[PDB]
Amino acid sequence: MEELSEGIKELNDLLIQRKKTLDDLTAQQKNLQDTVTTFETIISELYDVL
Amino acid sequence: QSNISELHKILRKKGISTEQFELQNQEREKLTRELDKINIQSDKLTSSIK
Repeated sequence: MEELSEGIKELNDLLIQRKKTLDDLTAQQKNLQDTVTTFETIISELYDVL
Repeated sequence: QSNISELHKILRKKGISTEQFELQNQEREKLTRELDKINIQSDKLTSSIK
């Protein structure tokens, strides 16, 4: 019965850490998507102007 | 009857009890499923970020 609670606590701690990591990854992915779309639209505008 | 007596002797030799294993087993399963979903999301986000 005690290993059950210990495992529950370990799962909760790992979930919290992985959730922080997931938030960081979401921020990085959103920044990457914004950068990619910015570069793509700049390239398209540059080619049209060319 | 001999086997029953031997089992009674064994039960006299050993104790052990159970009060809340089944109650928290469902909680452990839910926590494990949540952690699995979080880990899958984290791995997918990491691959997408790369």
